[PDB]
Amino acid sequence: SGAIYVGNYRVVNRHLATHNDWANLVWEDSSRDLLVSSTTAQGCDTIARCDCQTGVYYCSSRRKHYPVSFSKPSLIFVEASEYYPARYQSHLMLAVGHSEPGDCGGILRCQHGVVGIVSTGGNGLVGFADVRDLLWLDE
Ligand SMILES: CCc1ccccc1CC(=O)N1CCC[C@H](C(N)=O)C1
Ligand SMILES: [Zn+2]
Repeated sequence: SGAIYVGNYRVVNRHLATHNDWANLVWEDSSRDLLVSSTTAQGCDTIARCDCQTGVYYCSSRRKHYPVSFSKPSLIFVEASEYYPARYQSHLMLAVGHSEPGDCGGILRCQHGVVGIVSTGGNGLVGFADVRDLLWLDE
């Protein structure tokens, strides 16, 4: 579990969105596993606007942060789950690092701010849904 709080927006993994997130829907994209909802209180997370390929992510299944080198956002095949059929997930970045079911929503950050959130994983890998291209989050 986990979310990004920036301005009047809450960014979560689309498959973990609540009834409240859907009732205050701003934008969602199944192909990216992202959903953004509106908030009443101001959020103070800063979004990175960069092309960093190194950062640090929070791994809830270890209660620890880990440094990672990650690939540029791309279209990656993701096996079927209870949430989605087998499909290509876009704007996904892979890294070597621990992740297990339950870790989605952990924040990935570089020196510039929030890069994305955990969205996939498996066999010593972790995948992050990029949010750096969503320029409207800051307005
Ligand atoms: C960190 C998650 C994980 C780690 C290690 C093994 C398995 C998983 C679960 C997994 O990758 N998925 C289930 C939930 C929806 C995800 C999606 N974005 O399509 C895919
Ligand atoms: Zn950066």
